[PDB]
Amino acid sequence: GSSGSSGAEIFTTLSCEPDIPNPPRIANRTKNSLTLQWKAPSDNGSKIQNFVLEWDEGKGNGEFCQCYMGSQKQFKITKLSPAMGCKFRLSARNDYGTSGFSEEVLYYTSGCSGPSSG
Repeated sequence: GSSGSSGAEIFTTLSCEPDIPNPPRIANRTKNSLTLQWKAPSDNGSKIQNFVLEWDEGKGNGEFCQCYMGSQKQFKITKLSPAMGCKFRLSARNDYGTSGFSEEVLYYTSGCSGPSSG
């Protein structure tokens, strides 16, 4: 932790791309499936049209491709394999355009598991 507080004197509105939304978390992952859930950022300027999710199809090369694009904030990617590291990224796009993409997140489908440190 570290001291952190903001507070700028009122100012005129801003008409530009929205702020980068937080990265999607895991709510349920299987050997052949992966469930991800994310929230909505701060709508500033214009209501966000839809969300644009991307992933490297769990290949491990570094090529992100449109996986899901819509309003919903939850998508379960089925037809996967166990022990397959796959990355993802969330981004909001409004009348203006798609805002910066969240921080690349790396996940690994269910699989091997051991005891808890104790």
